[PDB]
Amino acid sequence: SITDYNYKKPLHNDYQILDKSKIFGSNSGSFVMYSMAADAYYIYNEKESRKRYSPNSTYKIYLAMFGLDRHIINDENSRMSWNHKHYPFDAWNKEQDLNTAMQNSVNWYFERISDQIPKNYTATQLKQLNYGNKNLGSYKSYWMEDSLKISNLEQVIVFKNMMEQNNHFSKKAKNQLSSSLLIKKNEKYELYGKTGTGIVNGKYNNGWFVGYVITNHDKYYFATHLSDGKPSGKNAELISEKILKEMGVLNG
Ligand SMILES: OCc1cn(Cc2ccc(C(F)(F)F)cc2C(F)(F)F)c(=S)[nH]1
Repeated sequence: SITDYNYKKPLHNDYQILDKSKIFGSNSGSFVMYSMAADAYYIYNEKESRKRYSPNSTYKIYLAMFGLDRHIINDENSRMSWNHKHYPFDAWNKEQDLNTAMQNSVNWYFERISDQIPKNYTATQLKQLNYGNKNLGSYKSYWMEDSLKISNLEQVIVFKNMMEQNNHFSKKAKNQLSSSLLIKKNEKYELYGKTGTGIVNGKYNNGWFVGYVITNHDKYYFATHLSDGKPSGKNAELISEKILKEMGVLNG
């Protein structure tokens, strides 16, 4: 488990190193993007980009996909009733479907899905997907500052391969996942994605924003990871949006 903290595997792809240190400011981390048309990677801070961290709520993407694949939820019914437990956000204190649960990052919805997934299925999936260290640990909220870790570079590779390769996941599941992840749509683009935020002893420790953008001309998968400064998911999102705008990926 010595180089289970690091993704070592070489890129046999065209890649361009970027300098986005200005946009990151006093935050430390990395940015990775992949263009379907160029079949190429663009990386800021390749060293940080290969260090593995807890995915936090970004892993809800995969819990959603597994739920759909095992028919725990589906396109007829993805609704789950509140357990009449008071959370500090009223968006959580009610019935959810996949869309509301993903949009509002409702932990209990995804936990209930995880509870119905046999560990052996999860281990098969993480292996086939090449998901980070594939370490399920205790198999209790293992994605939330626990045993499972994944690098920024791997977040892009694994998500792009899951969505874009012909694998055992159905088109219909990918479409429903996609719908739950949609954040912004205008005449120029559709922006999909999911934040994650780790907190350790009341401080932000681990910030993510993982997603993809469809334009008229291309499709880009991307992820920002923050390891220091104000490393929150919201900050990772803002930084992501700045970088994509600058690169011409977002207009309007
Ligand atoms: O890993 C934890 C984590 C979850 N999120 C998203 C999150 C968390 C809480 C709420 C809400 F409770 F306020 F609703 C909404 C969302 C979001 F809408 F952004 F998805 C981030 S950022 N980090």
